[PDB]
Amino acid sequence: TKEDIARKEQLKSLLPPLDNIINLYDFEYLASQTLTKQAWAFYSSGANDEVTHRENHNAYHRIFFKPKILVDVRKVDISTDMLGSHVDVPFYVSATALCKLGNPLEGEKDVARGCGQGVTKVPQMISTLASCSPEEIIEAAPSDKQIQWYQLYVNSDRKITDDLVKNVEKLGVKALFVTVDAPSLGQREKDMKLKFIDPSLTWKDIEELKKKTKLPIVIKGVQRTEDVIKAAEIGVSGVVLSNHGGRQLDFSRAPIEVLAETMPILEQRNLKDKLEVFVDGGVRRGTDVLKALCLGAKGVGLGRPFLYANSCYGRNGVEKAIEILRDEIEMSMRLLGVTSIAELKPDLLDLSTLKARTVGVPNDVLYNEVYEGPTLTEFEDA
Amino acid sequence: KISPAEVAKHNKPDDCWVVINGYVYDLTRFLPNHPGGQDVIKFNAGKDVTAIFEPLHAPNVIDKYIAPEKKLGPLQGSMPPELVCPPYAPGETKEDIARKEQLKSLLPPLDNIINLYDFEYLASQTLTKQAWAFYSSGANDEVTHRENHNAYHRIFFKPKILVDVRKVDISTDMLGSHVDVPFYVSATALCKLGNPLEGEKDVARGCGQGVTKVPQMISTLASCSPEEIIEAAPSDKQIQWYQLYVNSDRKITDDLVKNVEKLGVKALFVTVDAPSLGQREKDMKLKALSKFIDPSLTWKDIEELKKKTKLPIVIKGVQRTEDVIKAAEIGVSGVVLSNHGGRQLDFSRAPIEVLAETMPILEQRNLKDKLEVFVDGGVRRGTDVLKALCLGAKGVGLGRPFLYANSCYGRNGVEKAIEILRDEIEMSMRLLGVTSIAELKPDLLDLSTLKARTVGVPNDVLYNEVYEGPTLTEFEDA
Amino acid sequence: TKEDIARKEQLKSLLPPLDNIINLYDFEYLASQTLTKQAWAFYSSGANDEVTHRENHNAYHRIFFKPKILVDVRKVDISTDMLGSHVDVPFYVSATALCKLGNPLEGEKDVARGCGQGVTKVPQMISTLASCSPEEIIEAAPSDKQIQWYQLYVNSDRKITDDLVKNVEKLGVKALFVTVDAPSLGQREKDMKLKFIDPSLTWKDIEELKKKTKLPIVIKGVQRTEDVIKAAEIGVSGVVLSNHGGRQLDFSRAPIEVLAETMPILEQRNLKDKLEVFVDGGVRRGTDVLKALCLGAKGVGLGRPFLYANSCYGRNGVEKAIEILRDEIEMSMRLLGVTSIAELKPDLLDLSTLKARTVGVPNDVLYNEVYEGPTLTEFEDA
Amino acid sequence: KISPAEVAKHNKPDDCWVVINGYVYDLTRFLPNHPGGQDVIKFNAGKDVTAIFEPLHAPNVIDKYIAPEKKLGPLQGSMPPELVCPPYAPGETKEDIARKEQLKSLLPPLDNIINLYDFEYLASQTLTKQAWAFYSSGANDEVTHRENHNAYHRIFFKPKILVDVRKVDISTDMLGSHVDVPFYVSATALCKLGNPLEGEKDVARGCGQGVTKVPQMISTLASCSPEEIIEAAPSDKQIQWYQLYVNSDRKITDDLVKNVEKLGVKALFVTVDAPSLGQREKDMKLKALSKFIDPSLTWKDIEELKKKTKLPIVIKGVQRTEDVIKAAEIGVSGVVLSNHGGRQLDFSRAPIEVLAETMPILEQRNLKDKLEVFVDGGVRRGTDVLKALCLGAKGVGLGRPFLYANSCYGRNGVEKAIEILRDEIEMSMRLLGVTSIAELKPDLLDLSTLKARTVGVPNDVLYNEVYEGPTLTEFEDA
Ligand code: HEM
Ligand code: HEM
Ligand SMILES: Cc1cc2nc3c(=O)[nH]c(=O)nc-3n(C[C@@H](O)[C@H](O)[C@@H](O)COP(=O)(O)O)c2cc1C
Ligand SMILES: Cc1cc2nc3c(=O)[nH]c(=O)nc-3n(C[C@@H](O)[C@H](O)[C@@H](O)COP(=O)(O)O)c2cc1C
Ligand SMILES: Cc1cc2nc3c(=O)[nH]c(=O)nc-3n(C[C@@H](O)[C@H](O)[C@@H](O)COP(=O)(O)O)c2cc1C
Ligand SMILES: Cc1cc2nc3c(=O)[nH]c(=O)nc-3n(C[C@@H](O)[C@H](O)[C@@H](O)COP(=O)(O)O)c2cc1C
Repeated sequence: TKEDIARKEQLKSLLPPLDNIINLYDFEYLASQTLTKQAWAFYSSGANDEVTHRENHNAYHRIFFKPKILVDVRKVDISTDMLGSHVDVPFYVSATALCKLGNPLEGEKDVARGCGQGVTKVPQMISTLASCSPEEIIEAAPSDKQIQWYQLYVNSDRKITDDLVKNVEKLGVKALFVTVDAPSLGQREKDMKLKFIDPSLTWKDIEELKKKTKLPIVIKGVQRTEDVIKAAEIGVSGVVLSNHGGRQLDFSRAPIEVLAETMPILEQRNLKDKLEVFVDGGVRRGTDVLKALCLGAKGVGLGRPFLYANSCYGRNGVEKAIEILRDEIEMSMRLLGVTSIAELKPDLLDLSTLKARTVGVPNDVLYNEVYEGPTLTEFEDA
Repeated sequence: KISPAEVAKHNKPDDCWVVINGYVYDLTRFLPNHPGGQDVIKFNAGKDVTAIFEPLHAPNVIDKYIAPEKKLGPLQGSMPPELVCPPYAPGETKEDIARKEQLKSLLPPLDNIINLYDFEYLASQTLTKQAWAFYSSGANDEVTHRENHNAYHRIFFKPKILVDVRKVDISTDMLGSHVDVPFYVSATALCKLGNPLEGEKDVARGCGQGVTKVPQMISTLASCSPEEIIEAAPSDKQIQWYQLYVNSDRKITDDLVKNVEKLGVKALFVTVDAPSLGQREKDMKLKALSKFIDPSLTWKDIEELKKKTKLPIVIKGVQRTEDVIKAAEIGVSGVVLSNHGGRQLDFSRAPIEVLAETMPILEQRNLKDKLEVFVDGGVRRGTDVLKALCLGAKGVGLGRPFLYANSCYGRNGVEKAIEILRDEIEMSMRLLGVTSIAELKPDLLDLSTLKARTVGVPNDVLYNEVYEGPTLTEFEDA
Repeated sequence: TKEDIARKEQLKSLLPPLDNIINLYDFEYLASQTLTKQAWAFYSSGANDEVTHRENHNAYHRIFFKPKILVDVRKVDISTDMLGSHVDVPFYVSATALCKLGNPLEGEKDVARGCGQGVTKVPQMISTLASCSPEEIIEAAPSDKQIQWYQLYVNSDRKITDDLVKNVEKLGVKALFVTVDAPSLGQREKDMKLKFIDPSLTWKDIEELKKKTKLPIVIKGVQRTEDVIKAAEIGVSGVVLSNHGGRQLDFSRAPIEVLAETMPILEQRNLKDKLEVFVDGGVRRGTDVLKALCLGAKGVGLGRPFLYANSCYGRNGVEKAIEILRDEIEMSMRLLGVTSIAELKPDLLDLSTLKARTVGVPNDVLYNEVYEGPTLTEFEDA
Repeated sequence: KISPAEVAKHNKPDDCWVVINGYVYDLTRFLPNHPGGQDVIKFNAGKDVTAIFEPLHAPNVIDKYIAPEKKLGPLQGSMPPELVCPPYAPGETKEDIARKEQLKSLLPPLDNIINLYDFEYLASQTLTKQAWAFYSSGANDEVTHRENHNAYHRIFFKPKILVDVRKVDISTDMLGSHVDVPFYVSATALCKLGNPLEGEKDVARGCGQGVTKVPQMISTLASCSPEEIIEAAPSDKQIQWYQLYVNSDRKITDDLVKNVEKLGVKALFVTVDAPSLGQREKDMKLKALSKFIDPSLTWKDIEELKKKTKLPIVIKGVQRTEDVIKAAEIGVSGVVLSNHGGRQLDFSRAPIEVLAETMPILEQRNLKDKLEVFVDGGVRRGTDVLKALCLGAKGVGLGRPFLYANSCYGRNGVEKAIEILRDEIEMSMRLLGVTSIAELKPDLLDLSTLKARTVGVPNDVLYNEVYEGPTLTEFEDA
């Protein structure tokens, strides 16, 4: 659309020094003024009205902290074990589809490199609909030590998928994330305005996929305790509490709000140790990851921040986003008065207004238009 | 014949005469009982007021309401130059051209309309100010109107996963007629304000021309006779419903029910929520009792109507559980939990909030399967309809989306609205993990914050006046 | 300040035809663009931050209606008895101080005339600090039939007041409204920015004022049930639930919210029939008067609407404001399904979110700045 | 002597040297432990950095923290032209004149300041961007800062009537010293950013020159020595409090406590809420551990401090009831429920919400009269202070109002702030129907919606995008 001018004059060296990005929102602001409408639209969307999409984040704001003081905090350790391996930080790059729209040059291989090129390794989750082959992506990885996972959309032509599982196990991915919340892919109206998955998956299809592989299986997209408990009764390793970035059903509850309610049940039913619950959608700050780890999640995930850090600063941007959030989680822990992930339990949290999810009554337009309130002191004109 | 100035002469309130299309009518007695207030007749009495009347009235009305001894004989040709009215668009200007070039196919091609909100947006722009005032207003500083929709956002979902949601069936049965889709079009007065050539005939056509066909409730203050609307239905399989206000002259209503049964409308939605007209200030800004909508109608009156008719009787306008229980107790077919689009009493509650209150009580008192509860007001997105049906409503209705669709794009706009919303419902039913309307049960809903209807404390203009936010990182130039 | 130009060119016949004022807010909009800063400031104020001032109104929005249908409503009757006399409508003109600032010419005599010149009589409450003498005002009244009340600020020089009571009883006022909430007159900062009452009143001082007059006495300014019940134990006729227009203490509760809570107590203690509770502040609509009458108030009052209808349209404006609100109460009653004031009881009301008085958590400025949501369809440019 | 380029030479991180006012110091070891992060030293090491240092430091600091073997001898006259620093105002421009003419008595004359918010407004305008960034920021997208104040608006009043509120007495006793007013000034770092000539000396003067005199808490990162602040107190009857961070070199803190006891400060407020510095992005945008504020300090450490000192010990920074109970259990004089002005951990709760939680529990566990709870953060209006005292807090404190008052108007600005707020408290106590701080009890408060801290559902941009409001009546012209 001839903005390409605007965009490469923004993008070519008006972009701030990577050293000057203070938070994950800065990468989103930058991606928005430069990516193609085509890509911003496909990346930034939600399923219409996008209230679950914003709600996933804002639900982290109904939960406040109850910090400990005079606790030694010189030394704090954020590493945890997620799904067999022991990883460095508690968060992971989650599975964006098509990473090439904003990073045409290297796509999802640049996330692989960003997730192992620096001091910290952050798990990578690869999309069945990645725009680079599994082989490519895994082979881009800088370490033996960085860990990768594979999210599988199963196909209606089951043999396609069936080969794919045995092909990625071979390629060494470290678990399978079946994404089960996308029978049809939600109405991302921002896309439409500018314009693979089977519909039949069912618990038995997971049961057989258990029998057919060695990799740990996690149902990605669970959205009510009754499926977390099925995910347990059929034996998968994990369950990722998710509503797909608020891009599938729109009045879907926020993930942290389901966690707060599904973990006590998994203690009353004792199957808590049997099951790794992860959580994603809306995390944008170290304190959102800490509200999620204090409530029970094994690890928490992030799609979009990584996606726009990559599309703006490629591998180096995905490395920096990892340092940024790792610093937030680290400093806020000093401040919570805790030293190890296992020390984060729920009593570090005020959950009394978790359910203060309010819709207000219509603004009194006329009382408000005619009303006018205090003014502050004026200067002299002279 | 009869002569001009001797007619014009009668240029008064109270003793008022008027010319409408060649005949002269004494409109004295009629003036204070006119449905939209007497002022409109009043400001143009003594004149040839045809301009206002002929494009805006269910044709049959003079011969149907004006008693013949007030039907005076022919006016000799014409009322002199400024005694023939300009068309009714109070407050317009030459504007009707900027709005007509706005309209002139500059209207996005129908395949780009993505939701019911686009038809609003479009219609505010291209509509004539009286019509937009009429169609969009609410009674009285408008909090039950906005509330009607915002109350659905007080409800969330609990979708189930790994359920094979491959074929999805959204048909349902309303009021003993299997219908293709769980929603209907509500009754709306004057569709000719926005769609002047066909008015209510094009919604009759839009509902029944596609593959999905949807039930049409026809209003008693419709611009077209029911005769035409039914006649213009494009498919013998589509359904039409009649919405009655009972007249103070009850033999008139008695004659309206036997006539629309013969024409074959399938059910009678009697509107009880409008005894006095709601005050709609945006319309007033632009310019309450009446005998037409009898204000002494009571429960005994509906009991008598049942005897007089074989069609089902649905009381539209109910606002508390007690009036659901009483209407179940007099044995009427169904109740429409509605507050008229929020143009009648203004801090009236949201019908979904009342639905939620009511349906447990209709199960406890074991009356639930003997009364079909419909809901309207504020529905705009298929998840709204799904919230209304997981809570028990048999069918959901829409008033304004269909007038903005119909006004902008006519019959294909009504079809495209039917399409847009059926798709939103099927889509959301898959993602919700269910496949039949019968599978839509409350256990799929989050109701824990159903009642969090807040008014927050007025706040603090100088604290915010001086507060500065955080900021993003700027490009080196901009 | 030379705006006097602006103002008399606004005021002289740009003002809309009195026939074109649709509601009480219209008079406030008009008064605001024309009155002197001096007067708008003294009329429109609140005690700083003005949160009780707005809260008095908005608290009417936590209460919704539960209307009755198929109830005969051809004929509805809004008259009630307030304080011995039987008055026409349930609301009254309440006691503004100095009515001459916006209506320099006739001041509070024009309200007297507006409250009896038309079909309806509305009680008048005269200010001890009126800017016209009692004598003047009472003698301006158009009817034998309109009723007037006197609100007394007692003075520190008690004989001044003492003469005044016996002087107004003589002049025929129909009750005494002691205003007891203004020991010192609150900080109306809007005034200050442009710039009589004793402090010692006490229940015993009311006790003696009982003994010293025949007129019914109403303590105007009560603000918690424990003083409504004292007002009952010492024997005054009424209690006006009020916080003085939200111009005295600022985080004061809203009047309707105290009523909702003090009336059930007056039924548990049975002293309900013994005491006329009135309510004022924020009423601006017929449905606010109906929410107040459904909860128990004998009658409800309005200061500012009358004050700006007078200052804009003098006696005729006070007459019109009375017709406007009388039509609102009348039509909304048809619509509630009731016919007489005594028929308004509380069960016509949903009080379930009366206490949904919320303060929100701080807007996430960055998530909100970078976020952008759906757009509606565009037209063609060509 | 010692020579220039051989000094300049040392223009590196890690092995870093610097000139400050004639002497040369090896600032290698010191760089990574500097209180406001090492970058500021780093970006100007090897240079004559005096410009930055001399107007911004508690004079005594080099000789007090820089170990003498790093205190190198005299630099020969001068560091060459661009080796002598411009003053620290990162991000300014020539601006310092538009802001100085803004300041130039165009500042409204003090009798027109009506509330503490006017001093903010004024100070945002006239302050140097580093200072405004420093003084106004919060840690981290700022919701515990705004919350701190908005939480008072979750509390209302229940005033009693017909009580003779003629003489009102607002004095109270804090920490065994009868004080004229129930509030104090909190500790603030660098008052010389905003008030460069006197900094913390003018608040020492403003608090003690009027008739009302108010307790001054002096910060350990103050721009002035405590020696001067105390010295510049204008009235022997005013009170001064010392706020300590304990150093990792604990003999240093040991020497700070015996020195400020000799000077006569009345109590030690030990700040435990800042082990790691809070991230303050507005300040970063404009440009965490350190040994200075030892991050291993624990309850045993305070227990040892008690032995070492005779002054009362108040732990400032507590954030839950459990740390109130433990500090009551080790027997420390009081606790300040504070979260550092909301520049430290960001979704930390509002101290009034914690006060409300805590005080019932300090009565149940019968410890209430043996621990004085102060509260700060977010207090701006005398009703705020009254809410804090009806709930049990002994005294309330303010950080920012006093820096914006002091920066704009100096010592008379601090007096006028003391005056403005004492008047708001006396006024509101009359209208509240009470006359002594002791009469301020909880039964005067509405706490029913204390916990209604809501986050509402994200809403609905296209419904609102197309919604039109009602309107007022316009003048015939405008
Ligand atoms: C001869 C007797 C008449 C009959 C039987 C008749 C009947 C009605 C009916 C049943 C309706 C619909 C009300 C609504 O929109 O809510 C209506 C509306 C209306 N009528 Fe008549 N009418 C009569 C005469 C007139 C005349 C003489 C005029 C010309 C001044 C007129 C102008 C209108 C208009 C313009 C409206 C709609 C008001 C608006 O703009 O919103 N009518 N009438
Ligand atoms: C010689 C050793 C030094 C000592 C003992 C010392 C001590 C301190 C202390 C205790 C504070 C207050 C921190 C705060 O505002 O939170 C401080 C702040 C600061 N120091 Fe130093 N300092 C030293 C050297 C320097 C030098 C060489 C410079 C020049 C680059 C400097 C520049 C500053 C500045 C400008 C701040 C405040 C940062 C801001 O703008 O917000 N200091 N220093
Ligand atoms: C651009 C985009 C594309 C995505 N494509 C997929 C995909 O290929 N597979 C999958 O399971 N999830 C997909 N996700 C969603 C998950 O990786 C995940 O839910 C994540 O985006 C969580 O939301 P957040 O970005 O709000 O944290 C995609 C998300 C985005 C925003
Ligand atoms: C322009 C307009 C006129 C209406 N006229 C009638 C009518 O003739 N009869 C009736 O019973 N209700 C009427 N309705 C309201 C209802 O059919 C209906 O409940 C509907 O408007 C619901 O509200 P919604 O428009 O928000 O969906 C009218 C609504 C509109 C907006
Ligand atoms: C301009 C103004 C002056 C007032 N002066 C007095 C007065 O003289 N005496 C009194 O008791 N009340 C006074 N009131 C308040 C009462 O008459 C009454 O509380 C009323 O204003 C209620 O508030 P409303 O205007 O919000 O309904 C005054 C109110 C206003 C707004
Ligand atoms: C500029 C600034 C620096 C501060 N420095 C300190 C400090 O040196 N020591 C300390 O214990 N707290 C410090 N505080 C915070 C507290 O004294 C105090 O709790 C106060 O700021 C309360 O918040 P308020 O400013 O919202 O009233 C500082 C606050 C500000 C705003």
